[PDB]
Amino acid sequence: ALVLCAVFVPMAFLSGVTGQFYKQFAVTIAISTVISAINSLTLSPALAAL
Amino acid sequence: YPGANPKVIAETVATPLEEAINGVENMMYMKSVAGSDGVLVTTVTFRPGTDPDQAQVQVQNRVAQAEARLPEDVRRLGITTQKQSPTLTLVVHLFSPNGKYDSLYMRNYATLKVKDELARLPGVGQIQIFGSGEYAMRVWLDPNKVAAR
Amino acid sequence: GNIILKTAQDGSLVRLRDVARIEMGSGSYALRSQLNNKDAVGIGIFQSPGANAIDLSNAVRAKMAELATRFPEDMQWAAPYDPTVFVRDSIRAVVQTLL
Amino acid sequence: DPDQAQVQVQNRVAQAEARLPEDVRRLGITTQKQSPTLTLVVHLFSPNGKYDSLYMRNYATLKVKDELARLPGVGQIQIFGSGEYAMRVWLDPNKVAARGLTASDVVTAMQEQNVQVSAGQLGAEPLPQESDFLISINAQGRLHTEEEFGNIILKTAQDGSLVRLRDVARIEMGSGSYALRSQLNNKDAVGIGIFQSP
Amino acid sequence: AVIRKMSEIGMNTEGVDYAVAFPGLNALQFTNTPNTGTVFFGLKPFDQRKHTAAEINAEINAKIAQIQQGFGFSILPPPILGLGQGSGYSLYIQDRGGLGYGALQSAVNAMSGAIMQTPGMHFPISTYQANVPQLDVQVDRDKAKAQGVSLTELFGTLQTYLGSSYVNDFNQFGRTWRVMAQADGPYRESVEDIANLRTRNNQGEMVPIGSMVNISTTYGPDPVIRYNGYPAADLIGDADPRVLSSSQAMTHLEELSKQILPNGMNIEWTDLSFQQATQGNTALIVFPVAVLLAFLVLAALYESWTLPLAVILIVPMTMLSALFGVWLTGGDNNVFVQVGLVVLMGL
Amino acid sequence: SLTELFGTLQTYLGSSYVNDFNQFGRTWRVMAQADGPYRESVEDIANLR
Ligand SMILES: CCCCCCCCCCCCO[C@@H]1O[C@H](CO)[C@@H](O[C@H]2O[C@H](CO)[C@@H](O)[C@H](O)[C@H]2O)[C@H](O)[C@H]1O
Ligand SMILES: CCCCCCCCCCCCO[C@@H]1O[C@H](CO)[C@@H](O[C@H]2O[C@H](CO)[C@@H](O)[C@H](O)[C@H]2O)[C@H](O)[C@H]1O
Ligand SMILES: CCCCCCCCCCCCO[C@@H]1O[C@H](CO)[C@@H](O[C@H]2O[C@H](CO)[C@@H](O)[C@H](O)[C@H]2O)[C@H](O)[C@H]1O
Ligand SMILES: CCCCCCCCCCCCO[C@@H]1O[C@H](CO)[C@@H](O[C@H]2O[C@H](CO)[C@@H](O)[C@H](O)[C@H]2O)[C@H](O)[C@H]1O
Repeated sequence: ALVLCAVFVPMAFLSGVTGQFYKQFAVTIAISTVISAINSLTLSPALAAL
Repeated sequence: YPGANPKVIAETVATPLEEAINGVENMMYMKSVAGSDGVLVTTVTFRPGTDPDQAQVQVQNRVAQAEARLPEDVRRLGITTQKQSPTLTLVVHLFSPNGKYDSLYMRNYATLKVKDELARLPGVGQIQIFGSGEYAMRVWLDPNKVAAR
Repeated sequence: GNIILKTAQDGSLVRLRDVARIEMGSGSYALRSQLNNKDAVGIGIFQSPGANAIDLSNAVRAKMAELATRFPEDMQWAAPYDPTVFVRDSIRAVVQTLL
Repeated sequence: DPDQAQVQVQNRVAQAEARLPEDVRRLGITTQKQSPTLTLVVHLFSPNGKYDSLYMRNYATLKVKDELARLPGVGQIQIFGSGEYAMRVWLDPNKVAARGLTASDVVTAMQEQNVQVSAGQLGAEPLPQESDFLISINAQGRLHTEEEFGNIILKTAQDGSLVRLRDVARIEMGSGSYALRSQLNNKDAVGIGIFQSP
Repeated sequence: AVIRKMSEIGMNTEGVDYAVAFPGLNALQFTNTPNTGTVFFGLKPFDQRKHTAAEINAEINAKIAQIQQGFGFSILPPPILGLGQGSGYSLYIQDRGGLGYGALQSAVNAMSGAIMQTPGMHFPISTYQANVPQLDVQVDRDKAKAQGVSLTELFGTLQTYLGSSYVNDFNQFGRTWRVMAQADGPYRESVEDIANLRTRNNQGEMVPIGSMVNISTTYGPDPVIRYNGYPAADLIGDADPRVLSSSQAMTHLEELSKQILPNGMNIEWTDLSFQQATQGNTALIVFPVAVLLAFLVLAALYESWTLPLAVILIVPMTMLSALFGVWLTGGDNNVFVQVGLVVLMGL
Repeated sequence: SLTELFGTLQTYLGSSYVNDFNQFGRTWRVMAQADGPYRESVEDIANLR
């Protein structure tokens, strides 16, 4: 999750109009990655054992 | 500037306005377009991230400072300074299928009964109306008859 | 038309309508508007930054529909362009892709 | 916030304008937030005296000031020295009065004969049948040169001849202000202060 | 009359719901110009029609090309209102040396031809048109004043009769409206109509304008355009990315302009082009930072300064596979593709 | 009238802003005033007509 944030979050800082487009993708993807990791350490193994 | 040549509008209206506006913070560029309809539109564009409410007030301060430079008939009609809302949401037309009403009637219907109702809706930034003109009392003179008297 | 311009030789009053045609007309003849070759007027509605475009388009349509109950017969309204369809499509796509 | 202070002041000034003398209003009042931080002073100067401060100041206004004002980080550009060009009509009051004229006559004639003109169009609406052409009209009301201002007609004398402005005045493209001078090592100059923004 | 023919064409083209027409509207500036008109064609939802927008556009174009009375066009719309295109460019030609409206027209014509013959670049479009026929009313000021006609009266006569005068306001329907005075249209159609207007001298006599002026035909721009404080003309144009990138396009146009424009004219980029020419590429910092941050996370995970390389060195191969599929299908490397590449490298 | 009297002092001795003109692409003021040698002494004031 940190490696993916290391890749995606800097992409929110690119310049110009295309940078504003990249920011929309990068921040959204970084969020979903972090939340999915949280879920992968909690709900997903808990559900599997259950 | 009703009736004025585009060259006179550019020289005596657009030029002093631009002289006043020049220097406003965060401006990227500015253009003026003067037409044979007598209308000047001067568009001042600001750097991305500029607060558009701040841009608006700085431009309206410079306009005020130029207004004394302007031709009397320009001043008598009045000048407007308006920040632009670039994101279109909906186009609406009024129209008359059988032809009972013309564009003059319908544009002024929109001005009298539609525009202010739409402008109150939450989320509206700008309402633009395209076609014909506001009503005016028109006195159409016959110069020969005027000068005969 | 009954504005007085002067006193004539014979003592009559010269009126504006004696030298002019007077009509409630237009302030501008420079731009015309048609919809499918019928006379029209176009209205562009722009949202503010931070608005919800889909809610605003629905609210404009609903307001037009309320106003239109008082239109004189033979005047109608249309919405010939609605660009909120693009984000509506993207939302539909998110839901379908997730499924 | 300096931008809030600027707007509040500029809107109070706008409300004071109705109280001001007409001549102050016709010139215009300015309200400007001050940028306190100097970055660089730049001067133009003439080594061999070919150009004076009036020329150099207006060169800066015409050719330098606006190109500097676009540089990233500028908050304010101030120009020090001489004044803006102005068309100066230097009346000889004895000659004016000898032609039977007042100073107010002279000013009125100059406002009559150097003026913006609206000349109209042919072929615009409303017409009973469709026009094929819209033809804009041009008519020159404004004057440009010293000679043209000197050829202004103040009145017709009793013999019908035209009394010209140049007959009662010396006319020159001169300075709008003689209050402030600018030298650089005793040569004529104009000073330019470049202030950064925060 | 031509717009109404174009509207009829679009209305009778399969797949078109509306012809939203504005005779007078110059679409490049959204101001009014009498020899320009705009008509938008509203398309049915894709699933209610057989043809694509490109097919419909191509059909309309073949039909409007048969209209002889003026130069009609129909084009695909930009993806974003207020930025325009994406590979194309926008510039003004500025006249900074007082060269005048005719030299600006020659500069426009010369730049536009040279651009049209650059491969991957079509003839650009302009609002500027300096050859609009006009009339010049040269006032004999000495002769007016010699006979007692003040220039205020003379100019005022032209202004009110030919140009209209704003008189004051009145109220109707609960609103404020202007009151305007002007000659009726039939009395301001001809050069003789100008000459026959009458003003009054200081004796009270009615004097015809024509006895104090010389009227002649001339030319002038409509509209007049200024950009950053100079008379100017706009050029909007395309640049095919399969031939040249937007950056090579801009570099070429800068060089053309240096060869073609006379001393005292220049070009300035505007809109999206101004941003490209003034934005730096922070990717030169952003990309190394991203690789170094990912390397550091992995060096911690693996407690090794070398093992991270087993992960980092493979990601170019995913980028290559993706672009190969784009290349094989004729695609370009647009922003959706670019984010696709980064997500795949993450996977 | 005082208007004429005050107006005479103001234009000759103080200058009057007339209006504007265009040159070099810009707007500049047009100013009227007595030339300097006619506004140097108290007699110059008294002799204004
Ligand atoms: C997880 C989301 C990550 C998204 C990041 C994916 C891409 C990362 C950055 C793109 C790499 C280069 O970054 C950027 O590239 C684009 C397009 O190639 C260039 O864009 C340039 O060309 C395009 C079209 O050719 C012009 O419309 C644009 O105005 C101009 O700047 C930028 O100058 C550069 O800053
Ligand atoms: C159906 C079109 C929908 C709107 C599309 C607009 C997107 C174009 C972006 C450029 C900006 C438009 O800029 C907009 O210009 C129009 C001129 O046409 C101005 O509007 C003017 O147009 C006409 C001209 O007779 C009048 O009917 C109107 O009352 C007047 O205000 C607006 O006050 C300005 O905000
Ligand atoms: C079927 C009905 C369809 C109605 C559609 C309504 C939307 C129509 C949009 C047409 C225009 C789109 O193309 C758009 O043109 C305008 C006008 O030149 C450009 O706008 C540009 O010029 C305008 C006009 O002076 C300035 O306000 C501004 O400095 C600049 O952004 C936009 O950058 C471009 O994106
Ligand atoms: C008759 C009177 C004369 C009229 C006066 C003419 C107006 C002059 C135009 C003002 C030009 C502004 O100049 C321009 O400023 C913009 C906006 O800050 C800067 O623009 C650029 O700045 C930096 C550069 O990385 C970026 O963050 C920004 O997004 C980008 O737009 C440019 O560096 C400069 O080219």
